[PDB]
Amino acid sequence: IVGGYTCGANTVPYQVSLNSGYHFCGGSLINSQWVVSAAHCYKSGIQVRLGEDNINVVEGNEQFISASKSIVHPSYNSNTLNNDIMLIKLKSAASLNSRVASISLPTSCASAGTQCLISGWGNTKSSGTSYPDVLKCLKAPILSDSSCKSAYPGQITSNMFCAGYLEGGKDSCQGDSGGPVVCSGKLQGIVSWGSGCAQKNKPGVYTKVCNYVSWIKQTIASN
Ligand SMILES: NC(=[NH2+])c1cc2cc(-c3cccc(-c4ccccc4)c3O)[nH]c2cc1Cl
Ligand SMILES: [Ca+2]
Repeated sequence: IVGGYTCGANTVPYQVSLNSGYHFCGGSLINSQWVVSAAHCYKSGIQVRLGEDNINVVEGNEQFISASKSIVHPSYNSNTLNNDIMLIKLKSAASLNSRVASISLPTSCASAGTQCLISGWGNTKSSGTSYPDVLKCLKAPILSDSSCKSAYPGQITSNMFCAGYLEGGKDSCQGDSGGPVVCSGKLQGIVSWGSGCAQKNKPGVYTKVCNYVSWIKQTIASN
């Protein structure tokens, strides 16, 4: 997160860190046994780390659980990043409390102008790499479809939306990949891609979760 602030320990209880010996992507807890992240974060040997704040210090509240299976969307296109969503089933269920809690899936899509909270342990520099130890947060609005397509002509599908600041300075970045975009307490987006981080007129593009609710529910129901 570039231009964001320190969230404060456990103030984003649904945030998870996907770990393979280091933090490589974020994700969101949607029930005690399933996490939603981005398809491009897929790899084998993933350990899901819940209740984290400082990812390099065990401070208490952490629950480290191995992923039993990862289900990348069948129509995921790695070249366009269309359908960039993945579900991860945990080997055992997590214990939910106040520090670890799941976030709700939306019933409707959000409108432009909705203010959302994006969080993660991704890069904090737009020019260079600086990865933080604790969780960063950023409040950002969903942009209109016209502004989004004007910024990324020919690359936005109906399963994507832009959120951010066209002036640059505040944005999500690499490492935040796979994590949550929550608006009015519902998970509306997944950090997917963008041109650089916090660059002028190049907002972040997020997977539009409201288009995948039936898929998520049917898939969980059958696994
Ligand atoms: N808001 C933005 N401007 C933005 C920037 C990046 C940058 C990345 C990214 C860059 C390099 C590698 C990965 C990556 C690839 C495989 C696994 C994990 C991360 C990224 O997600 N993802 C991003 C998503 C967003 Cl919205
Ligand atoms: Ca920790």
